Amino acid sequence: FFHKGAKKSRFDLEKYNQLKDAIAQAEMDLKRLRDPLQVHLPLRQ
Amino acid sequence: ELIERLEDLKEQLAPLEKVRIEISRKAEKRTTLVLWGGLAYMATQFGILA
Amino acid sequence: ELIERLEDLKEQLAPLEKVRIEISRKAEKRTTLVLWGGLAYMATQFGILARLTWWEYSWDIMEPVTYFITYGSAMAMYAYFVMTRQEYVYPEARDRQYLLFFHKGAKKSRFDLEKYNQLKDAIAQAEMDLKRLRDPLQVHLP
Amino acid sequence: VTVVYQNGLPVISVRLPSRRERCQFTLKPISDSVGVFLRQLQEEDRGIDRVAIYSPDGVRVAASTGIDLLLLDDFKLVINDLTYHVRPPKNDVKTLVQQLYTTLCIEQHQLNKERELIERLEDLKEQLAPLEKVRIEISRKAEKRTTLVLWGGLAYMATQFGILARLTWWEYSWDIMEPVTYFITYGSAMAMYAYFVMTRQEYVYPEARDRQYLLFFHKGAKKSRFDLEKYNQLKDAIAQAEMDLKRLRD
Amino acid sequence: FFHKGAKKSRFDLEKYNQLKDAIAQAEMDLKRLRDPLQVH
Amino acid sequence: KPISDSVGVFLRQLQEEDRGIDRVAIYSPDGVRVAASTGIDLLLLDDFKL
Amino acid sequence: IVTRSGAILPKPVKMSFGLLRVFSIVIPFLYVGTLISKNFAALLEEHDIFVPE
Amino acid sequence: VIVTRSGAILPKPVKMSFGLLRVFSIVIPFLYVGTLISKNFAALLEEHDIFVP
Amino acid sequence: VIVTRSGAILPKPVKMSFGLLRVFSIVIPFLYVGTLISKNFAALLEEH
Amino acid sequence: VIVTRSGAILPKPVKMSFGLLRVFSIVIPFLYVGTLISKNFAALLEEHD
Repeated sequence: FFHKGAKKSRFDLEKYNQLKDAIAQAEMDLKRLRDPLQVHLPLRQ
Repeated sequence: ELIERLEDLKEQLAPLEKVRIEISRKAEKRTTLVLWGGLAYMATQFGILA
Repeated sequence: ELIERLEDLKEQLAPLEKVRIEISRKAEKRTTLVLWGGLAYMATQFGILARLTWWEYSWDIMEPVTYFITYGSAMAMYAYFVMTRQEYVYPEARDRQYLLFFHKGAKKSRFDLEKYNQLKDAIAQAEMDLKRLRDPLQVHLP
Repeated sequence: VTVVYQNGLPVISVRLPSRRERCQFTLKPISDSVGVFLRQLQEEDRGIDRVAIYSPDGVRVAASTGIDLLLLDDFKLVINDLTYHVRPPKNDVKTLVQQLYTTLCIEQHQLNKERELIERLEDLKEQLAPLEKVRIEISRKAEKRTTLVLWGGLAYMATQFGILARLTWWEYSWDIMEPVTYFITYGSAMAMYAYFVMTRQEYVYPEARDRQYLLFFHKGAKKSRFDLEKYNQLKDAIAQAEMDLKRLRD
Repeated sequence: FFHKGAKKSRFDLEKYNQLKDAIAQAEMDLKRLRDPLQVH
Repeated sequence: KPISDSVGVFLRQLQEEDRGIDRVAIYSPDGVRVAASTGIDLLLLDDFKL
Repeated sequence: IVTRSGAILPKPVKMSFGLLRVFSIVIPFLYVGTLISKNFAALLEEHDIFVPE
Repeated sequence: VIVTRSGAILPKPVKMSFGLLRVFSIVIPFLYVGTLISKNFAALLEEHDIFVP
Repeated sequence: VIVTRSGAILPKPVKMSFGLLRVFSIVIPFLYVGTLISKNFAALLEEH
Repeated sequence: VIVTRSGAILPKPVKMSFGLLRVFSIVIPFLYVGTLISKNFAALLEEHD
């Protein structure tokens, strides 16, 4: 039903989920950066 | 640079999230309808047998 | 060095992947044949009982027959748990049946499953290392 | 006034006097500065007689500073007459030289710890093998018992099918035995619920099999007086040593 | 039933399960600091 | 900010904060001129003739 | 129920008067079912397709 | 389920290409196979006096 | 699953030897002993 | 499942003490409750129509 409604409204969704993956990438990078700037211990993968 | 890019992507989210919420509610209402229609089929199949 | 090594390993991967695609579409057509045959048995049982209820017998003849058919299939699923150590679940049984057909077809066609599998492991293990080496946070490259 | 970044965006809701609207202004913290904020405030309406931002000390703040620097404290919002005390909600050499000190002395420390760790691994393999010999035999006996339990469950199914099969077709009627052959199914349902409420564990066949296997295994380790705590302690220790030796592969 | 008893006795469940996350985070960080591989 | 800003960014902000200014510089305690790309924290080590 | 950190899950969410709307959708469709069952029974009682004896 | 861990929305789950036709076109003729193999079986039991009525 | 995270195809699934013969050797005689005690119970139940 | 990733063996899982006779001592008298309520519902059904 969602892809039906999105194709009915011609919703561009590649830009949407690419944007959401970029935002999640940035938040994971901030969660890794929590370590060296507060605890001052080395990082992970 | 990362907290700059995060808010850049947040502002780039800001117009499109509203259209996504509209499509999401518009399809979620249909899913609620088909769930209650499944229960409707079940109640009718009880009654026509009873 | 790491990107040349990983492209060398992809180059070694290149023929074996195509062989695996051929043997995989073979085993996939076989397991799809098995699925449609299970649906076929599921249909022809209902046709048999559709005759034997009204057309030439009664209900009190075939009611214990249907009962013991259901109880026998309920026992047979436990027998399936006895045979292989897993319950009769449809995607799980489909995975076992497909992968059994895969190993049967790879034994017949005789291509290196192990040199496929070890090397496909080394692809991702070196790619994770290249991914960590290209980290924009752990500065190595300028 | 109210600066609410529950959205993530700190959005001030404020008014000028002689205005209809308690107007809400959305701002970025780091890139939206005071200057482009006042650009927004001068395109929104015509209250540009005077508008500024002052210090809590009353000093005019820079018109180009970021709002991230501003909203870290309160301030005097400057309209022609009134003053909004807007309240928003909310060594270094040593760390570097310690990282520098440990950077000189990683490699010899790792090369020493490799030999130490292989020594601990070898000594615990030596300590683990004679308990492993008893563990294999106890596990074999418990596996034999659980396998016979599986085959006895299938025996119960086949015997129940036989006793239900004979009477209906050779001795008695299906009309007088169909209730009993339903209540065996309903009793099987009650037994499944009884296994759930008895064990705090869902009745599925692999979990039930592993349940009986662990009970038979600890019965056998009790009867052979096995030291299970030593055994799984040494398994955990060797697994930890193997994890550390995996860490030393870089 | 636990949230019913929580609304009954009113014992700051939000502070409690925030503090559980905090104590687990600090405990993992201390075990991270007590590495047997790196001088600290 | 000392960790992000150079002298030239501070001087362009001081430039745009007014309009009637044309010549700005930051000198040393000596007579010499601190450049535009110099970090602020290196400038805040000592005093300076603004 | 308990996560890795020892914390406790949020409230199990309910719905907007679920018992009442479940009952208010199961009972009238039960009546529609018994109505169309009677209607079908009469409809093929009219023709010779029925089987009460 | 609906979204990813990231909040991104999953791609469209595939339906079988003309699957609803291909399922009933195997269902109904094999119902006739169950018809034929039963109307032969009842006659085979009627011939050799093993039948119940 | 069929592949692992790396594309690693899982190895040949474990079967037990002669398992269809082993279950067929066990389903039959227990059905027959259920037949036997069916006779023993049927001849004796309403005899009392 | 029986063996953790370390290779350890899981402990003896919790068994409810006397819970089997709890089930046996709750099923039987509530089965007698069903026995009582069958008669005391069928009688007032048939006798007061």
